[PDB]
Amino acid sequence: RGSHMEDFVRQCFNPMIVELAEKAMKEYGEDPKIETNKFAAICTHLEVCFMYSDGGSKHRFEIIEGRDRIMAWTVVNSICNTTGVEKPKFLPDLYDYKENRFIEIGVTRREVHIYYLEKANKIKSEKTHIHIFSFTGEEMATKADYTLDEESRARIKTRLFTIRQEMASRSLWDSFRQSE
Amino acid sequence: RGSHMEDFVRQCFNPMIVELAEKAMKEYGEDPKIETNKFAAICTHLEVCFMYSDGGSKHRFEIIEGRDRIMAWTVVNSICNTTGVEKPKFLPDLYDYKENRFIEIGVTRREVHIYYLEKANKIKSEKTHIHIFSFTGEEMATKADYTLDEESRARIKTRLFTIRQEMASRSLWDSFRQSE
Amino acid sequence: RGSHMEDFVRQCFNPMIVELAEKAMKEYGEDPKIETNKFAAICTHLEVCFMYSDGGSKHRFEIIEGRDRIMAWTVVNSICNTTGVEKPKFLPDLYDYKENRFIEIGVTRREVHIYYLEKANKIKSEKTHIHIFSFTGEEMATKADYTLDEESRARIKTRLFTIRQEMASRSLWDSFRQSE
Amino acid sequence: RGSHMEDFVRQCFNPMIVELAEKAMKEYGEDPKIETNKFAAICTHLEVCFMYSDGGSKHRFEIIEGRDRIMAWTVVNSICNTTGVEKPKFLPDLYDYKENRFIEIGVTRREVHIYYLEKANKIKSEKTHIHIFSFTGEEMATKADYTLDEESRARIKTRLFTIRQEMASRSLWDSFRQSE
Amino acid sequence: RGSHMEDFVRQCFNPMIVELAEKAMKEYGEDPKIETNKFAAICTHLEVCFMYSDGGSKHRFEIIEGRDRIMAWTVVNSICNTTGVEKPKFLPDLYDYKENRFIEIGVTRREVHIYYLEKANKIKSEKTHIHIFSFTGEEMATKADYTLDEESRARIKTRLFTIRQEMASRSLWDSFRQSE
Amino acid sequence: RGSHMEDFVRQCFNPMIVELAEKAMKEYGEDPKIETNKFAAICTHLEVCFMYSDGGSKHRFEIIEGRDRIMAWTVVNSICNTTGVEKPKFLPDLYDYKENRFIEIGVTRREVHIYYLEKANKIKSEKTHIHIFSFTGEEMATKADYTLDEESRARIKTRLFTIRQEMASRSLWDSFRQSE
Amino acid sequence: RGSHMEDFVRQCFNPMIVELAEKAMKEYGEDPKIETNKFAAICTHLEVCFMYSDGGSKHRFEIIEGRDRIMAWTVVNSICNTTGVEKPKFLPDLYDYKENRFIEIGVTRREVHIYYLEKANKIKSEKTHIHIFSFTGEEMATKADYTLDEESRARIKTRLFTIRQEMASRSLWDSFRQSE
Amino acid sequence: RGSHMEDFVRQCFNPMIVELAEKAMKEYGEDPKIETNKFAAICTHLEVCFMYSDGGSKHRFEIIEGRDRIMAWTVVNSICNTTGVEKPKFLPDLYDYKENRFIEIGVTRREVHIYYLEKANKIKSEKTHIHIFSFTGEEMATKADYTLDEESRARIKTRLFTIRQEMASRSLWDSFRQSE
Ligand SMILES: COc1cc(CCNC(=O)c2nc(-c3ccccc3C)[nH]c(=O)c2O)ccn1
Ligand SMILES: COc1cc(CCNC(=O)c2nc(-c3ccccc3C)[nH]c(=O)c2O)ccn1
Ligand SMILES: COc1cc(CCNC(=O)c2nc(-c3ccccc3C)[nH]c(=O)c2O)ccn1
Ligand SMILES: COc1cc(CCNC(=O)c2nc(-c3ccccc3C)[nH]c(=O)c2O)ccn1
Ligand SMILES: COc1cc(CCNC(=O)c2nc(-c3ccccc3C)[nH]c(=O)c2O)ccn1
Ligand SMILES: COc1cc(CCNC(=O)c2nc(-c3ccccc3C)[nH]c(=O)c2O)ccn1
Ligand SMILES: COc1cc(CCNC(=O)c2nc(-c3ccccc3C)[nH]c(=O)c2O)ccn1
Ligand SMILES: [Mn+2]
Ligand SMILES: [Mn+2]
Ligand SMILES: [Mn+2]
Ligand SMILES: [Mn+2]
Ligand SMILES: [Mn+2]
Ligand SMILES: [Mn+2]
Ligand SMILES: [Mn+2]
Ligand SMILES: [Mn+2]
Ligand SMILES: [Mn+2]
Ligand SMILES: [Mn+2]
Ligand SMILES: [Mn+2]
Ligand SMILES: [Mn+2]
Ligand SMILES: [Mn+2]
Ligand SMILES: [Mn+2]
Ligand SMILES: [Mn+2]
Ligand SMILES: [Mn+2]
Repeated sequence: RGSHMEDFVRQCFNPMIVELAEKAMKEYGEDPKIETNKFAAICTHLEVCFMYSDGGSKHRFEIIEGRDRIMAWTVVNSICNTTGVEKPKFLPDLYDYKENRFIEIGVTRREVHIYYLEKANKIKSEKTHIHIFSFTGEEMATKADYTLDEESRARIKTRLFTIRQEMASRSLWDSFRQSE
Repeated sequence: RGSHMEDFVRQCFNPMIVELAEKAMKEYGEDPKIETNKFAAICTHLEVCFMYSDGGSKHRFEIIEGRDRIMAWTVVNSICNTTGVEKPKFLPDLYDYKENRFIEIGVTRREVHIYYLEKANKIKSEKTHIHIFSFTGEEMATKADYTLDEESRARIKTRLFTIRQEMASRSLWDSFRQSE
Repeated sequence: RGSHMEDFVRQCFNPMIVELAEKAMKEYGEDPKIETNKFAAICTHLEVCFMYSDGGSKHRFEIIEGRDRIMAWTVVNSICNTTGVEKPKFLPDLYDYKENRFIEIGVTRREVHIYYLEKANKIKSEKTHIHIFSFTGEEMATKADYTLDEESRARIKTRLFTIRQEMASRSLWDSFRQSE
Repeated sequence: RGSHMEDFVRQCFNPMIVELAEKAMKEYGEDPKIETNKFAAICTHLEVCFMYSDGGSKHRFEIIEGRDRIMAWTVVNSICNTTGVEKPKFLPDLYDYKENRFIEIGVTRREVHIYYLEKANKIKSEKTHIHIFSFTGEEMATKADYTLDEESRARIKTRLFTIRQEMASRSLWDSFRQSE
Repeated sequence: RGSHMEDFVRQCFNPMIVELAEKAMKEYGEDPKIETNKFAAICTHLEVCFMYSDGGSKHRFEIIEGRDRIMAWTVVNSICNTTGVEKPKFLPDLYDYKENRFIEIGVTRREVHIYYLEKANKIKSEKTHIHIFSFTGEEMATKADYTLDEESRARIKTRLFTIRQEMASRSLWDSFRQSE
Repeated sequence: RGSHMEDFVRQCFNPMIVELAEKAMKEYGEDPKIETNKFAAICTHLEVCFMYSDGGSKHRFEIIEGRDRIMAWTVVNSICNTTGVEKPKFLPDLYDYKENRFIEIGVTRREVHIYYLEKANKIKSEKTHIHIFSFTGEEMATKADYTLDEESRARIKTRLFTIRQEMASRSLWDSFRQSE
Repeated sequence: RGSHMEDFVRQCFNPMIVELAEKAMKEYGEDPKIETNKFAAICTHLEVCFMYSDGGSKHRFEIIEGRDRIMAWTVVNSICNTTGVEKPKFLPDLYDYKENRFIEIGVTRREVHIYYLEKANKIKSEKTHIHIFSFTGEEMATKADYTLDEESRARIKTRLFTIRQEMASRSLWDSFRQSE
Repeated sequence: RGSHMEDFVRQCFNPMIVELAEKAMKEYGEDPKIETNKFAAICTHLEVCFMYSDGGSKHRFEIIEGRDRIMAWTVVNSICNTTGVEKPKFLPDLYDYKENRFIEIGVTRREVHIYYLEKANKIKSEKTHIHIFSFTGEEMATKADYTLDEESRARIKTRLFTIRQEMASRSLWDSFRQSE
């Protein structure tokens, strides 16, 4: 093809993030060269998940997102058959060994209130913790339990607003927002 | 030869783990290409020991397992002639500088209760701490003192159940369980 | 799934070869975990192509195989619009800057005579050079022009027979041969 | 040219520090080969900023100094539009996620009291924290809040006095002091 | 700013090429973020020079392009005061130790005949060899002496046409051609 | 020459430790090939100092030992002119930023009581803290303030007894002990 | 144990050479700590083989020595079933793709004439080329065909005499010579 | 001390060159901080020797310069007891396996004719080849046999004149020339 968004995504995100996002879309029958808005979203969600796991202790989180579907479900079964928690219907993003619960990370271009409403509607397993971030700097989690420290979450939202600025500077933000 | 277990072991474990396990069996007159079930067990026990030492403080543990028999006993003598603890009859796996005791790590495919019964029967030195893990997610230690934090131990059992799933997915689990 | 061939492929070939083969099959809607015979073939063809380009001078060959379909065709157009050769109907494997022709590399489990007959039947552009290798140690090229030196080609066939031996040692050769 | 200060700067500071300082001066139309005193000052200020961020927690500080003017302001806007603090008139050096304020780092060859008087006079945004260091071993911060621990600040001043000694040993300190 | 050409340049060329081009423009008071067409040209000319020096023997070429103006002239003086050749009026790109002459590399978007006419008009020192490349695949050198082997030059023009295709695929080729 | 001690020292200690010890002896007009007992002692003292600084916080210690005499004294002057402590008569080994004092590390083959008696007799500056270790597992520090945690010191003495065992295993311990 | 030869071997040879020699002896039920003379010989023979393969073209030699017995025989079968040469009775050291023959490398402490007499007596396959080196600087090969260039062989014998000097300098040469 | 020459030497030469030169002077009881002119000369002679060995084939030269006095003489004895050449009275710089002779490399600030006259007067062994270079671009060797190709020698003299220019640019050339 030849989109501005694709070149910006490769310039904005770490190369391993781009490769993992490409593998995730190709596993789900998606092309980064055509669905470039989803390409930027999957890269953003990937980085947010990794910065999230970077916060806290060393052995606190088990990273579910970023693995292939078979191995991700294998780790989920291992975590469930070990601690005793219920197997979630859909694949979560992380598992907290400190709080003993799965975490679903969300990144939205609209109000954080609407996304969780759809995220909580889909996620039937109420045990799975939900934590939403927005590109405007807002966040909200289940039971107001934000899991990480304030500084780690502040670093996440700062990065999100930086991605938003870089997108608007090259005039891809408008098409990126009205596409979720 | 040409066993499925040998190729799975090389694909499942870190290369340095495989090399250390090979050296340990060859030091005891064992061939990984024929005794592939023991090959997978020595790799599993090696990784569990290293994840165990990864938990806790930086200078907490001295790693006895993974060294050659002569150097491992040299470190054991050094630890004994320093702190003043009794020299164990058999080589332990770790030494805890925080609790001032040797640690014997066990990984079992049967009930954790039976192994320790044999492990405690062999280990005459009652000072040596014993900590057993199972592939089903169970654990138990001497005096109910589990040494590490809950998250580090939970990560160990999750990995053990993942190895069990990968083994059963390729139909090596049955021959691996009824072989201990 | 859980196939012996998949674990052998990951143990036999270089990791970057495995990743490039995975991307090539996923680009063509193929799963390495199910089509493990094709997984071993695409890895073998990939390595043969890279050893082939390793023979000769430094700037002799342009590597077409291993790139994504869009970039591979981009390099082919560049080579054609530069030297003046005709654009081949299908994607070749290499381009020889010394002989000024595209090269199609083939690896077969049957007689080398049959494959080229199908390869030359498909390849309408007679300018594209064809070079076939077999797992038994045979080779043959267009116009009896074998391009590389004898030692580089001998190293290629030696590797092919080593892959064949390792496959038969674990009893995957029979299913691999009667699958082409 | 051919100044002793330029060769000392390249020998005294880390290579990446020298490259970042060169880019900062060239961005502001300055030549390190002629303004060698400013070359040593920008390297010193750069290293002090990086040692400052090295103190404290992992996610505590966002490093503003060292980036290009456009990206530095992009991060500042991100931090402001996230936490809600006021946009400073001039570019600060760091942002504290723990104290929720921007930090302006200063390094002086005169009394620390005079510099801050000029630094606080320029910085209209009173929210921005100011922290001055001197080459004699003195320091002072806004509201007597020195942000970091005593050991991290002591390491900073020790390095500053070491740079001063190395400068005087080669007879560049006198021209470096009477040049601020 | 926010140009498509800038993100494509960072995605198309090697990172060290981009950094060297940035330093060359900033040394001459030029901004890559605004003069993005010149940004792509200086990166292209830089890579062509490095591929050119990559052809031939190990100690054949001395690379003049890519150094700062002071050090580049220092190497030119060294070469002149050693071999005895005349000092060129303007900075050349390479020096051939085999042919004992300086080389001026040119990359053009128009006919190679016009550029050399301007290049030979500017270069008063007739000893300096001139070698022009075009994005269409044409080349021509002084006295029809093309210095390198055919394969090394063919690789250069293939890369040039690949850059041209990638530019046209994202619709920057038209503005890049009508800008020389 | 050709001593067993020299080959054991190179096999027992880290290569950078050996190089730093060689530079220290050559700076004081000493040859490692002839004074091999001192070679083993300077390597042992070097490693103990580095393990000592490895204990505690990140910015706690400034490492004086291991630098050249001029730079070591330069750091000592920097520390003194910063904190305000008195300049010691002889070069110490470390500086504690937490306790604000210099540390003199000693390793002995005799009773720890005798060495400190000579160490405290030489060190006139009573502010400098003294910490002695022995190859038998004993330690003692000024004012019974052992600075580090018990685990870090236990790791130091364990290493010392391991060096003693390796020396006696090759029959260099007797000549090493009766040589201090 | 505690031998001077073992520490000298670890100090004299490259670490990977030492590891490969250890694996070769342990595969044949041999201990480097007790049979230290054989330890030095297997390291010497290993290095000579690798320097030998280092001479000549890039794809000239296939390295048989240094692999495990199963994989070494697998490569030998591949070479035989490819070129058509006869399978040797015992494992050779190299294969020459240029001369199409296996090479048996020998290193001796006695006269080169006696070793080959035993080497040629054992090696029934007359096709296998034999090339002997001595620690005194002598060499001789089958049919006076020395395979490599004079400089590569001269470098091999120079290294052999250097190992001999280092051995005699520490008084292990006498026990090493009267032990073959 | 604090000399301009010392900082220029560390900035001009590769770090390993500086370390090897420091070890050579300290082995001969010389201080780089005081004899900075000799410091620059030993670095220059070291680099010239390494560029000289870089010319030619892979196994052509054995590097004598840069080793410690004991190991350098050990290699010289090995070369003599192997090829059969006479042991030189003083340590040479290289050995040519192609021409079968030792090489003495010289770098001078005066006329190349005078140095060799002293070099040939000292070197009694007429077999040792002598090759002198100057900072003005002149060279001359024994029997007019310049050993290497013209391009490799031209690269050496170009580097020498570059070092001369950098020295004069900072006003150390005059004191460096009138000091030989
Ligand atoms: C939709 O196809 C996929 C599927 C996967 C595997 C699991 N996916 C997630 O877990 C996940 N997906 C999204 C997302 C992103 C873009 C468009 C729509 C959605 C719903 N957002 C999340 O927050 C999140 O956790 C990976 C990548 N793409
Ligand atoms: C049995 O030969 C060996 C010996 C060693 C050295 C010391 N071994 C242990 O310390 C150890 N061995 C086992 C184990 C594993 C497989 C079969 C039987 C046993 C008892 N399990 C442990 O938990 C454990 O600590 C290493 C490897 N193999
Ligand atoms: C078939 O889907 C693909 C397609 C590609 C891209 C281009 N492919 C080739 O160029 C190519 N393909 C084969 C091959 C391998 C397995 C089964 C059938 C065939 C015909 N053999 C070759 O020799 C060869 O050059 C890559 C991978 N898989
Ligand atoms: C003046 O041109 C520049 C500008 C920048 C970007 C932002 N600059 C700072 O933020 C900054 N500048 C100094 C400084 C240093 C030398 C002379 C005068 C001053 C005022 N001192 C600081 O403490 C400080 O934070 C970087 C480099 N040079
Ligand atoms: C014009 O400012 C500069 C100057 C330099 C230093 C030396 N420059 C060259 O040597 C050189 N410059 C060009 C070029 C590129 C874009 C626009 C105009 C020109 C004439 N083309 C070449 O072929 C070439 O050799 C580096 C970068 N920019
Ligand atoms: C003897 O046990 C082994 C066996 C192997 C595998 C194959 N061995 C050889 O190929 C080989 N062995 C020697 C050698 C060395 C010491 C003592 C006796 C001999 C005969 N010398 C060679 O030249 C040579 O090629 C490796 C190591 N040790
Ligand atoms: C003089 O002390 C040393 C000795 C060595 C070991 C062997 N030295 C040489 O081989 C050598 N020495 C010089 C040189 C350099 C400066 C002043 C005087 C001389 C004669 N010039 C050479 O060309 C040369 O080959 C290394 C370093 N310094
Ligand atoms: Mn997810
Ligand atoms: Mn999610
Ligand atoms: Mn054990
Ligand atoms: Mn155990
Ligand atoms: Mn193909
Ligand atoms: Mn093909
Ligand atoms: Mn600033
Ligand atoms: Mn500042
Ligand atoms: Mn130019
Ligand atoms: Mn040019
Ligand atoms: Mn000391
Ligand atoms: Mn001390
Ligand atoms: Mn052999
Ligand atoms: Mn042999
Ligand atoms: Mn010399
Ligand atoms: Mn010389």
